Amino acid sequence: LLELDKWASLW
Amino acid sequence: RITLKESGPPLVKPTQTLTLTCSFSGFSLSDFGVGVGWIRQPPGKALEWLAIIYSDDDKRYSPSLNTRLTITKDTSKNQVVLVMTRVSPVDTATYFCAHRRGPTTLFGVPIARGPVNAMDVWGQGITVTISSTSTKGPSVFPLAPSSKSTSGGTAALGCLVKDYFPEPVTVSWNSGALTSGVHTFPAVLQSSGLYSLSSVVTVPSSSLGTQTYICNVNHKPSNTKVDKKVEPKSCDK
Amino acid sequence: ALQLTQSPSSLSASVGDRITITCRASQGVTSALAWYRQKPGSPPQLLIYDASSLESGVPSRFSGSGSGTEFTLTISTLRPEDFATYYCQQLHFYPHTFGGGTRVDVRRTVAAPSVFIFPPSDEQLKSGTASVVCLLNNFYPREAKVQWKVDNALQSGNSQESVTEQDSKDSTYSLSSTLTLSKADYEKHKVYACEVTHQGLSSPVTKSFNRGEC
Repeated sequence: LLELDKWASLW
Repeated sequence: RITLKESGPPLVKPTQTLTLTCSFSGFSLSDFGVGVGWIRQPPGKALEWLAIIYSDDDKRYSPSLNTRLTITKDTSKNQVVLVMTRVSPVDTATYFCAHRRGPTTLFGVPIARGPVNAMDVWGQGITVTISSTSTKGPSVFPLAPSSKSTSGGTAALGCLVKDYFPEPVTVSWNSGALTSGVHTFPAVLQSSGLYSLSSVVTVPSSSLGTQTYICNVNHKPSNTKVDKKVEPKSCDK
Repeated sequence: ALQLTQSPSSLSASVGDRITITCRASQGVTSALAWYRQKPGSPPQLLIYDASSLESGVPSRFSGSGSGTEFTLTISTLRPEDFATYYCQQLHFYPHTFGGGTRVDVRRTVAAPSVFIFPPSDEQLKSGTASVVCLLNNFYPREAKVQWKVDNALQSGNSQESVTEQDSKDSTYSLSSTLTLSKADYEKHKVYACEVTHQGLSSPVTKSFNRGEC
């Protein structure tokens, strides 16, 4: 499992 | 407008701690979501991501180097520091720091991710070598011209600058009078921890009888200077 | 870590040409992909960010495309300052990772290398070691393979090679390969040869000397 970048959840 | 500069020691011994500092201008670590990351480039290889720290003190490290890396910041000094413990020669590389934009904000509100997907400004880079080798001048050996180094009317000859530390070393032929046809190769690092390079020059075979060829070698780090005349093997008339 | 595969690894082109480099990700990274150009002895320079956005100040000849797992970088018209190495980077997952890079050099007609071999110097032999040098002069493309054979025995782990930068005049490369043995070992053998393979060579070329035949 890879961790998402700090902004991966931003539109 | 954005400028970044890496500072630190050019040479460190295995097992020691390497402390690199990124000093910048053009932005503030107080800028919302801004990031400063570190990327290394080992000799002749691709870029390698090391770590990143953000305006909010959030930070991440390459998972395989996470136990040896620590990244910090001082927002009032426009500096970010990367500390790497227990270094080894495998860590020899050119280290760069780089800026990462925060997201587009409208009157404070974060409205777009886009701009953050890249490291838009990189520093000049600092080359750090990790080695326990002691300073040593090179021995210069001749690469003598012969039937085996001759193609038609063109003969090749040269000098082998062997076993020296640290980089760099400069080479010229006939005090710089000869540059046409010269080829000085990038040095190679030997298993012993010492460097070696060769410098060759192709010349008309009909000159191997009268024309003189001398390679001038300079290794400032050891205050060593050598002039080596290169002549054909005795198996020639 | 997320894997990025750049292709081709190496490419030869001419000024005014149109080239396209691709980067494939082991899995989706949405549009979080950037492209950089790196000149020798210089730091990377941002070209494209967020997969297709053109970085302010970057020439219009550069463009990028893709989203998910396939990405491409295109240079409409190759310029002299564009012969360099390009890298892709994904910033969707930690750790951020880079592709292996794609080097772009000035292309020209194939040119087989002139192979020269140099036995060790009496000077070095006296110091206790023996270095044998094989030289491949002015060839193209850059890909080349050199193997050391000592009395038919393949040598591995005891030779290193170095390659020059593309020549600013004839656009060729030169390669030097050094095989180092101890004086004792060197004197226990007769035939020393370096075998060379290159696109410009119809068949592998062998250059050698027999120190046991005088």
